[PDB]
Amino acid sequence: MNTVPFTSAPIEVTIGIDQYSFNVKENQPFHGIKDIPIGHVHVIHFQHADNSSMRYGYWFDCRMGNFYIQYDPKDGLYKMMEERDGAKFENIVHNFKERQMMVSYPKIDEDDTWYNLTEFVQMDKIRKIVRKDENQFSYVDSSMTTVQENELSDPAHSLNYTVINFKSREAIRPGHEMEDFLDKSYYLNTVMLQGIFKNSSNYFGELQFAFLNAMFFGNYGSSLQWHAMIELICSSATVPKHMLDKLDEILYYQIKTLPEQYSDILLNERVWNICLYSSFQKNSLHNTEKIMENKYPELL
Amino acid sequence: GAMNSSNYAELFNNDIKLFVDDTNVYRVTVHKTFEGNVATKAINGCIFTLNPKTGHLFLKIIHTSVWAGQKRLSQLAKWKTAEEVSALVRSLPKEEQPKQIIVTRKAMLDPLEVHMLDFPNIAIRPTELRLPFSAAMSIDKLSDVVMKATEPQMVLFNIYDDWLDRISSYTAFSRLTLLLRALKTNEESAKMILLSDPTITIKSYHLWPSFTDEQWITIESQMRDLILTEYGRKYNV
Ligand SMILES: COC(=O)CCn1ccc(=O)[nH]c1=O
Ligand SMILES: COC(=O)CCn1ccc(=O)[nH]c1=O
Ligand SMILES: COC(=O)CCn1ccc(=O)[nH]c1=O
Repeated sequence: MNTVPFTSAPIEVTIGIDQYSFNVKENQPFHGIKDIPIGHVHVIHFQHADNSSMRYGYWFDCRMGNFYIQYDPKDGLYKMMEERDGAKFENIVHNFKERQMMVSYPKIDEDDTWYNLTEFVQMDKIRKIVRKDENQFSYVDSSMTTVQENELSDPAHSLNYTVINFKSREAIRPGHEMEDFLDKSYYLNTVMLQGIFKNSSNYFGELQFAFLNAMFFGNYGSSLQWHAMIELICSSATVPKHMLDKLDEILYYQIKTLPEQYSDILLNERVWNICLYSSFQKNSLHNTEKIMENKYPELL
Repeated sequence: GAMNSSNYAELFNNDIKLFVDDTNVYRVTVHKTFEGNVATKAINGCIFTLNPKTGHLFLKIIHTSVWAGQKRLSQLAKWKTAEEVSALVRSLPKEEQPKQIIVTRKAMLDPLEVHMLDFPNIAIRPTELRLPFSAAMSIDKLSDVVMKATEPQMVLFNIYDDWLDRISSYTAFSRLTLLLRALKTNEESAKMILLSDPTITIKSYHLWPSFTDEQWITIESQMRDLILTEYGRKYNV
């Protein structure tokens, strides 16, 4: 069980760790988060008490280094940094741990939510979507635009999600216009899965990462990407069976975890109604259709 | 964006452009079977493509053999339309190619956009005007060539005849659209109006009676008169 020590909490902030969150008061004696489960990526995120504008956070994996959070008063944000002195890290963590200045990652033992939301998410892929190679962790915030958004403006601060565009030469074979537009199986299986992602696990990993950035930061471009990746599968007549069953599980847990009060902005009516009720896969997502109908029947 | 009454003059500027109407591409008669069920029998169709500045009409004739063995024909018809329009554009040099294509039905937007991906500089636009190009098959020589076709065929006729020798495109489009609009509301009356005088001859080589200027004014008045009445006759006003 790993630890993210905090140098201090000089400004009042709501701190999130994965799906959990807690309120820290200005100058409260808060010095980090302990008992973080090894084996998964994690996200630690921030919403300042004074500026609900800009949720921001850091994706990280404690197996890849020792990470701490220090408020930077010039840039006005909680930065994550790596401790390169392993002796300093053990000493600082033990110190704070003995004084009981840390919150415990508060996971219920029965509870597989975080695993289910991050099953296919790997740090190495996150770092190719979020390009900042000198750090082992990745910063994301509410306002970052996607590479696809920039084509329709700072490239260094972009989310480099795989571009999906249903009316594009990549998606449409010459001579198969109608066939490829109404059945996107070619685009899914040959162009995206075989050509770009290599396998369905990398596809699902980007889909899950896009959802999490939409949910935790309200990142609009991430929400677009999540929906595009769902729609591409649902609009394909030919999808591997294991992929459909896994997607049903993936979406089920995403819909289960979404705040009930954010469904008006995070869920696209057209996509979901098409996917659940009109598309080729309208009968393949039983668990997702059941939870959507009982939780958000208004959307449908 | 969409084309409406506010940008009703853009049609006659110097950007080479064509309209596309697909309403007569997939045509059927509906009939009873021996068992009492209903079946359809396709008849030949056409895509009504119109250069509204010059009046050139490419009546690409859709022979019923294109539907043989196909499903979801009403959907296919829209993609067949887009395929044929794209093929038309490709046969021309770049300078001769148009700058915009306006579809009369919004359902043509996605099929045409997808077929025209190779042509990123050609704008595909819908319109809000209620345009009467479905009544093109009420023009006798156009209906005749469509119904006689035994194979796919291109029948390109300038629908303005030599009207551009005496009037502007704006007025020519107004005459053509009122002529077509009348035929759609009451084909019999409209046709009576156009031929009631035996001495005025649809010349063999033109699709319209050789009217003088004065006679066109009368004809136009009679056509606006028909549309008015039918409106009342329909709504009882
Ligand atoms: C309690 O001392 C400090 O917090 C010093 C700042 N700092 C914090 C955490 C860490 O791992 N390394 C480090 O240098
Ligand atoms: C795309 O072409 C058009 O829309 C009409 C072009 N045009 C002009 C003059 C003429 O005599 N013939 C002809 O075909
Ligand atoms: C009086 O005639 C005119 O003003 C021509 C314009 N017009 C006519 C018929 C029609 O269906 N759509 C259209 O735009």
